[PDB]
Amino acid sequence: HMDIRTITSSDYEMVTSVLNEWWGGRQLKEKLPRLFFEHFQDTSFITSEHNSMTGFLIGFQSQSDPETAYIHFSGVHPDFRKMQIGKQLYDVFIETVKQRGCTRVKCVTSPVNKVSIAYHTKLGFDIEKGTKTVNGISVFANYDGPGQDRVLFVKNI
Amino acid sequence: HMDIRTITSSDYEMVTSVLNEWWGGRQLKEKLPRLFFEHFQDTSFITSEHNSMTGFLIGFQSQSDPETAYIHFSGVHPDFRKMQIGKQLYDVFIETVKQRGCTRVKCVTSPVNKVSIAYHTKLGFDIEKGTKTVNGISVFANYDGPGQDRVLFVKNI
Repeated sequence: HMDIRTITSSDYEMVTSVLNEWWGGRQLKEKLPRLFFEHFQDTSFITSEHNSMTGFLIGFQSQSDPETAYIHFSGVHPDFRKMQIGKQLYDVFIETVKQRGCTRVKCVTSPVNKVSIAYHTKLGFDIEKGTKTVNGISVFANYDGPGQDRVLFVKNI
Repeated sequence: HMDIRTITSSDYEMVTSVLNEWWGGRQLKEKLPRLFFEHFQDTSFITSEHNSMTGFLIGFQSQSDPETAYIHFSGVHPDFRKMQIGKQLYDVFIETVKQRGCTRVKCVTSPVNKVSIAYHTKLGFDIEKGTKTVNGISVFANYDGPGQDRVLFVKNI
């Protein structure tokens, strides 16, 4: 079977462990502070099949721009199709934030992350117009610091 | 002169670069991604004198526990006393989150960060009871990951 539920503080260990197991054994720079598991639980989820986690999503509603929801981090188990599980997580997140007054969802990725650019485009996200172009995609120069250009996604919901 | 204002997305470069100077130590693990400057602006502040930043505070209202406000990061110019600039940043933050319905404020630090433990204690924060003790302070073991013990502060407002 399958189920999706909101996260709890006790899920920290389980989720952070896969950051070392789902990305081909390559250490990710970005980490996930405990604060997300404690303060943005109602808009963060874990999907599973027969009590075994298949994916997760961490997100929240913008506070200074309430009509906007933000997806910070998500991942899908290697043995599962990225689109199916990922789509389920994004769909439940979207329905949840719509009930909070959000009319659009945002997130970001690196200009060289074609996997993410493809994934978000397939899900219907547009890209915000930045200041430079990288491989034909509009980008926000040094968005996350020097040499850290970012592609900003946005989807009306 | 002097002023206190809410942060804007464009303050990202200034704050992150100055912060590095204030520390004056070896490379620190990135803890301030751009998302904080874009989505929690009404509860994040910058203090300055003669157009030069003297301090900043990044915080937000908990979403899954609305009566709780959380301070993620704050810093004060080394040439300035913490209980002067810092107290001001914390007081403006508290006044702001009380208007959002918050009745308590939380934050965290490492049990070996005596500067932070002293500062928060002086401001009136209590420490939450964790699972172990480090240097006589109650701590939450591996709160931010393996080996990342944390002291959890809390104060009613």
